[PDB]
Amino acid sequence: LNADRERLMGMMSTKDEEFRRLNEEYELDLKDAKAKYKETHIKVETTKA
Amino acid sequence: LNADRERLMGMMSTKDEEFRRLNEEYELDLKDAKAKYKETHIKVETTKA
Amino acid sequence: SISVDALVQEFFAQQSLKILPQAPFGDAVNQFVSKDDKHAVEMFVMDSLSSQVRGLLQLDDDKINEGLDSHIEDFRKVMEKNFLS
Repeated sequence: LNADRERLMGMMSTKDEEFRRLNEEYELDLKDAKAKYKETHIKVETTKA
Repeated sequence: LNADRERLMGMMSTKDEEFRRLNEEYELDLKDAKAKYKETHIKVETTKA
Repeated sequence: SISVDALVQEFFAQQSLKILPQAPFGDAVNQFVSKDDKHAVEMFVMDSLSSQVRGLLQLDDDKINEGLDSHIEDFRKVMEKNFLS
């Protein structure tokens, strides 16, 4: 049972590092991304009309 | 040294957890990354020339 | 005995343009021949598109995702009722 307990110790210990790094790339990609699709699309239908 | 061994094994398990997702992504990433620029660029110069 | 400008003005009535307003459109095309502005109507069309995109950006995301085919002529009537001023 102790072994099982430190199993989850290590699981969260490394999953936290994975989570923070993935959050870093998420912040970068969110700054790069926003929601610019609708801006692209709206001019498209405006021009076609 | 007990807690040391289970820390090592938990590192192993979380590492196996992490590597598989990156391999799965890299399959599709490598499938479509290399070719497209090769044709695109040369046609750009060709046409503008 | 009928002016060509009068002819185009009256013939702009049968149909309603998808986004352009019909009455200011006739006004601009008539102005083309009236004051001899050889390059007139493109200012009108660019102003119309710039106003239309700005107006549509003011709406919520739910409204635009649900539809866009109706809001364009809604703002078109907005444009004509502005043109009277």
